[PDB]
Amino acid sequence: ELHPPSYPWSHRGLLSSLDHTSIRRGFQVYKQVCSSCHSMDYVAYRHLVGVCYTEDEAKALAEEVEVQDGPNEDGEMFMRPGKLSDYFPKPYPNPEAARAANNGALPPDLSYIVRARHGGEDYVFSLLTGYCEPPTGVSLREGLYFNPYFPGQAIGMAPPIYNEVLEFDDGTPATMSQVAKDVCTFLRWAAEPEHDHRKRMGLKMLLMMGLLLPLVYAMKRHKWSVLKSRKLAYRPP
Amino acid sequence: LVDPLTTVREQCEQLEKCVKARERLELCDERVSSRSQTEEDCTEELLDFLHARDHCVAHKLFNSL
Amino acid sequence: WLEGIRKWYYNAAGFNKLGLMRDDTIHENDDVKEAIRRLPENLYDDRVFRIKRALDLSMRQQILPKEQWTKYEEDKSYLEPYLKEVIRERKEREEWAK
Amino acid sequence: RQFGHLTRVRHVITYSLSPFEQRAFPHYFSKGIPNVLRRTRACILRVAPPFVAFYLVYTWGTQEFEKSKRKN
Amino acid sequence: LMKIVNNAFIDLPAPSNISSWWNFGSLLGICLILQILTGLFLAMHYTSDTTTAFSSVTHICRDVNYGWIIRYMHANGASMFFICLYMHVGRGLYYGSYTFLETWNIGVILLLTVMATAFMGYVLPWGQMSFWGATVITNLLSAIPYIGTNLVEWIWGGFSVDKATLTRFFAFHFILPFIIMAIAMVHLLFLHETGSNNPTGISSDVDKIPFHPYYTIKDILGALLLILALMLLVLFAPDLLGDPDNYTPANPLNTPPHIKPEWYFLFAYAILRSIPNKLGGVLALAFSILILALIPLLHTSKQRSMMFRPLSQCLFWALVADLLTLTWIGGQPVEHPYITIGQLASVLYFLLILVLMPTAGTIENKLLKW
Amino acid sequence: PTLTARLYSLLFRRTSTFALTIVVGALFFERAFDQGADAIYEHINEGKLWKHIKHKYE
Amino acid sequence: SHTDIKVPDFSDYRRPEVLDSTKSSKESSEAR
Ligand code: HEC
Ligand code: HEM
Ligand code: HEM
Ligand SMILES: COc1ccc2c(O)c(C)c(-c3cncc(-c4ccc(OC(F)(F)F)cc4)c3)nc2c1
Repeated sequence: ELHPPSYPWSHRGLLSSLDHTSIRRGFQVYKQVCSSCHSMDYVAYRHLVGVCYTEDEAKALAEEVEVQDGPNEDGEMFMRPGKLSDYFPKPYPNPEAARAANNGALPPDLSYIVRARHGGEDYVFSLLTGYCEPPTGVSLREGLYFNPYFPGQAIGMAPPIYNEVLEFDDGTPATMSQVAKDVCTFLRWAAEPEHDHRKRMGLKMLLMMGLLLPLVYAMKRHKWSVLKSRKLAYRPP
Repeated sequence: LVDPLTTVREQCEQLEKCVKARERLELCDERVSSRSQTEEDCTEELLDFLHARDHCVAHKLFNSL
Repeated sequence: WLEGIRKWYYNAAGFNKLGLMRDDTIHENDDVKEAIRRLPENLYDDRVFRIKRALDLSMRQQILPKEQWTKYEEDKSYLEPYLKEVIRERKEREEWAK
Repeated sequence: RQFGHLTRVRHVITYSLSPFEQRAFPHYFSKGIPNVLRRTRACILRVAPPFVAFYLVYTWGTQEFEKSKRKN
Repeated sequence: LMKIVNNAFIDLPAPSNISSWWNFGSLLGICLILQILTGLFLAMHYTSDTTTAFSSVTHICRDVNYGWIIRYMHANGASMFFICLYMHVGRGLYYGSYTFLETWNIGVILLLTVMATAFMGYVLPWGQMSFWGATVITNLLSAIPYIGTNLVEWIWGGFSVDKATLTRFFAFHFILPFIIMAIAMVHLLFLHETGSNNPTGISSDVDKIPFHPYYTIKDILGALLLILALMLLVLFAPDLLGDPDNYTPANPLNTPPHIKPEWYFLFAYAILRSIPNKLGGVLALAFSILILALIPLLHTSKQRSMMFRPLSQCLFWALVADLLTLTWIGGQPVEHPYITIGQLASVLYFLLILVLMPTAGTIENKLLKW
Repeated sequence: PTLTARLYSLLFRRTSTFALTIVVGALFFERAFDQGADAIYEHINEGKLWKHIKHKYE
Repeated sequence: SHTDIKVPDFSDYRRPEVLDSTKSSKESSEAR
C-alpha cells in the first residue's frame, strides 16, 4: 500500500474553516461528473443554503431535476420538479443496476466518504490525481484501471476529471487539480457540515477553560491552603 | 490549458530521493523487461518513487491554486 | 554483601525519608491491632506522631532533611516482640481445635 | 463512621491560619519547581525503562513488519 | 432525613494526603451521569431497526439542532469513561486498595457490566465494524462444547446478526447503566464502612478531614479537566479514537479489511488472537479480566502500598507496558513479527501478575527481616 | 482604600446582592465574549465565510 | 508546660499586607 501525503489544506487549522467559495465549485463538480454515477443520500438542497448556494440559487436547481413523488388520486405515481426538502437524486434505482452498469463494480455513496477512508481528503485528491499506466510486469483486466492509491491498485473508476473536463461559473481555470481540490472541500463539508461551527465552539471553550482552570485552581489552593501551611508538634509530659 | 501539477511534479522529480527511486525503477524495469516468464514487477519500486515525489508535491502545490 | 544490600533497599524504599520506622508501616490486620493495643502509651503515642507527621508530608508532597531521616541501624523493631507473641497465641487456638 | 471516636490521640498540637490571611501561591516557582524535580528523580528510573523498552519494540517491530511485506 | 446520607458527601471522614488518583472514582460518577443524559437524547431520534438505524444517526448529526455534539460527547464519553477506570483500577492495585475485598469484587462486577455495554452500544449505529465486530465476537461462545451453537443463536435471536439482535442490544444497553448506578451506590456503601486508602497504605484515622470544602472543590477541578479532554476530542479530533469504516452502513456480504473492536478492548483481543486454539483463547480472554479477583489471594507483602515497595514498582510499570503493547498489537494485523510479540506480552500479563509480583513482596519481606 | 475592598463592602457582603452581580455579569459577559470570539474566528477565516462573500450574490 | 507553647513563624506564607505585627489587620480585610 501507499500512505498518501498530507497537504496544506486551508481548513487543516484547529480554528481554520472551509473555503465556502471552494465548496461552491466543488458542488458543480459532483453535479456534472459524479451525480450521474454516485449517490449522496444524506444531503439535501436545503443544506446548501447559507453555505455555498443561497435560497434562490439552490431552489432553481431543485427545479432542474425531476423527482418521483405523490400517489395520484387516480392511484399512480408521477414525476415533479424537485424542491429544497428533496435529497440529491440518486442516479440509479438500486445497486444491482450499478453493478450492471459498471462491470459488476459498485460506485459508493459519497456522503461520508471523507470520514470513511483512512487519510481523508488527502487520499481522495491523490486518488484522482494519481492515475498512471501500470508498471512493467503489471496487467489488469478490461474495465479496470491502475491507480497506486488503492488496495490492489485496481478500480473501475475511469477518469472522471481532467483539464477543462467542465466549466466553472466564477471564471476559474478548470485544471484537474483545481477541480479535485474543490470537490474534496465539498465532500469534507458533506461528511462534516458541523466543521465550520465545530471550531467556533472550540474557540469559545479554550478561552473559558483558559480562565476557569486557574481560577478553580486558586479556590482549591485557597481552601487547601490551611493544610499546606499547618504545623505540628509533640508535647508529652 | 496547463495543469500546474505537472510543473510541480517536474521539479520534484529532480530531487535526490526521486532520482534514486527513479534509478531502481529503471533498473527493475530492465530486469523484468529483459526477462520472461516471471511474476516479479516494478510495483514496489514505483511506489517508493511516488511516495517521494508526491511528498514533495505536497509542500508546494496549493500555492498555485 | 547482603547486609549492604538490606541497607540499600531500606534507603530505596524511602519511609526513612518520612521519618517513619519499619513497624509503623505494617498492614493493619487482626493479629496486628491486638499487638498495637498491647503497646504502652509512650511508645504508642510516638507511633501516632510518626504517622501523622508523615501524612502531613505526603499531602504537601515533601520530605524531611537528611538529618531527621531514619537510619538503618536505628530501625527499631518495637512491635515484633509483641506481635510474635500474638501469632503464637493464634496457632495454639488453631492447634487446640485440631 | 463519624468524627469523635475514630481513634485515640494524645499530646498532639495543630496550628493553622485563615486562608484569607495567607497567600495561595507562596513560593510557587521559587520552591515548588525543585520539589518536582526531586519528586521526579525519586521515581523516574522505575517508570521510564519499560516504556523506554516499549518505544524500541514499537519501532523495531514496525520496521521488521514493513520489511516483511516488501520483497525477496 | 435523607441528608443524613449526604454526610457521605459533606461530613465524611477522609484522609488528607490523597492526590489526584482518587478523583477518578468520582469522575465515573460524572461520566456516567453525563453519558446517560446524552444517550437519552440520542434515543429520541434513534431507531432500532436495520433499515433506519444508520440513517437515524444522520438525522441527529445533520438535521437536529446540535444533535451532533451529543453523539460525540457520548461516544467519546465512553472512551474517557475507560481511561478513568484503567487508572482507577491501577490505583487500587498499586496503592493496594484491593484489601477491601467487598468493594473490589464489586469493582469487577461493575467493569464487566460496563465493558459489555459498550460492545452493545457500538453496534447500534449499524455500520460495518459495528456488525462485523459483533459477528466475530459472539461466535467465540460457539467454541464452548454442547451449548454454543444453541446459546449464540439465542442471543442473536436467529442464525446471524440481524434485526432482532440489534433491537435487543438497544434495550440491554439503555437499561444496564441504571443497574450500574445501583451497584455504584452499593460499591460506595462498603467503602464508607472502611474509608478510603492513602498512598502510604497506613491507617489514616488520625489525620482525617471533612469532604465538603476540600475534596469537593478538588473534584470540581478534576471534573473540569475531564470536560476539557472530552470536548477537545469532540471539538478538535472526534474521529480520532473512532474507526472510519464504521461510517459505511452494514454490509454482511462485504467483509472489511481490518476487523477489530475499539481501542478499549484491544488488549483483550490481542490475547485471543495470540492463541490458535479457539476455546483455549476464550478462557484466556475472560481470565484477563477476572484475574483481578485473584489479586488479594496473591497478596504477599506485609505492606499495602507500592510507594514503599521498589521491586513491585518496577514490575507494576512493566505490566502497564505489557498492556499498552496488547492495545497496540490488537489494533495491528496478524503477521510474524506481531504474532511473536503478541504471544510474549500475553504470557507476561499472566506471568507477571501471578508469579513475579507476589514473589517480589516475599523477597521484600526477607530484606526487612520478615 | 483599594477597589477590591470597595467591591466587597457593596456586593460580595450580602449574598443577595452577590448573586445579582453574577447574573448581571453573565449578561454583559455573554454579549461581550461572543462578539470578541466571533471577531477572532472571522479574522482568521476572513474571506472564507458566507457573509464575507454573500454580497456578490444579491 | 502550656505557657511554654508558642506559635512558629508563618511569615513565609502570610500575605504581605499582614506581615507587620504592629498594625491592625482590619484595614485590608475588606480587600483580602
Ligand atoms: C465512470 C463512473 C464514475 C465516475 C464518473 C466517478 N466514479 Fe468513483 N467509482 C466508480 C466505480 C464503478 C467505483 C468502484 C471501485 C471499485 O469497486 O474498486 C468507484 C470508486 C470510487 C472511490 C474509491 C472507493 C474506495 O473504497 O476506494 C471513490 C473515492 C470514488 N469512487 C469517488 C469518486 C470521485 C472522487 C470521483 C471524481 C470526482 C468519481 N467517483 C467519479 C465510478 C465512478
Ligand atoms: C454506561 C456505559 C455506556 C457505554 C460504555 C456506552 C458506550 C457506547 C458507545 C461506544 C457507543 C458508540 C456510539 C458511536 O459510535 O457513535 C454507544 C452508542 C449509543 N449509546 Fe452509549 N454507552 C453507555 C451508556 C449509554 C446510556 C446510559 C445511554 C442512554 C441513556 C446510551 C445510549 C446510546 C445510544 C442510543 C447509542 C447508539 C446511538 C449512536 O451510537 O449514535 N448509552 N454507546
Ligand atoms: C461504574 C463504575 C465505577 C464507579 C461508579 C465507581 C465509583 C467509585 C468511587 C466514587 C470511589 C471512591 C473514589 C476512590 O476511592 O477512588 C470508588 C472506589 C473504589 N473503586 Fe470504584 N468505581 C467504578 C469502577 C470500579 C472498578 C471497575 C473497580 C475495580 C476493578 C473499582 C474499584 C474500586 C476500589 C477498590 C475502590 C476503593 C479504593 C480505595 O478507597 O482505596 N471501581 N469507586
Ligand atoms: C475521598 O474520595 C471519595 C470518597 C467517597 C466518594 C463518594 O462516596 C462519592 C459518592 C463520590 C462522588 C461520586 N460521584 C460523583 C461525585 C461528584 C462530585 C462533584 C460533582 O460536582 C461537579 F463539579 F459538578 F462535578 C459532581 C459529582 C462524587 N466521590 C467520592 C470520593
